[PDB]
Amino acid sequence: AEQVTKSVLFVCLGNICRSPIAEAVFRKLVTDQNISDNWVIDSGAVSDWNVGRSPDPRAVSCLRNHGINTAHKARQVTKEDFVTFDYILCMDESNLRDLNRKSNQVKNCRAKIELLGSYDPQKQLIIEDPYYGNDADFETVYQQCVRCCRAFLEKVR
Repeated sequence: AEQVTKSVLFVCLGNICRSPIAEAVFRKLVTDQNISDNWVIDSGAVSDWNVGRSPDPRAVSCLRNHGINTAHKARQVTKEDFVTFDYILCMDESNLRDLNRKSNQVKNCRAKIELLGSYDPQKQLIIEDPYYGNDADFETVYQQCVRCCRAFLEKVR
């Protein structure tokens, strides 16, 4: 049982609603495929406003509904993220513009930065911020993340 070590960082604005859902979904996939040992996974925020906070309780109870757990604490994306992760997957175009901007301040940027939605077989590019929404909104984010994360994995696996 041997291979190489790959890494992915999921990113949203606050790292409280979207990215912790994507991250947790992704860990479950990889675990279910017996390849966890070959992956480093994390989630982070463009913004420093929520650092140290637990995920929104609605995200927590949505994942629980699907049998998944998280212990994540919000953290900000940093300069090193760009040189240590293979892939940076974000939720929306704002996040995307933001990361590209920051990566420029990075000389040896080695991460590929892309929208997670770009992997959606259904083509819903954007994973909308559900903060002001209700439980069904969270559920749709979960659904999108599942699709996108399985597709991403199949191609980089």
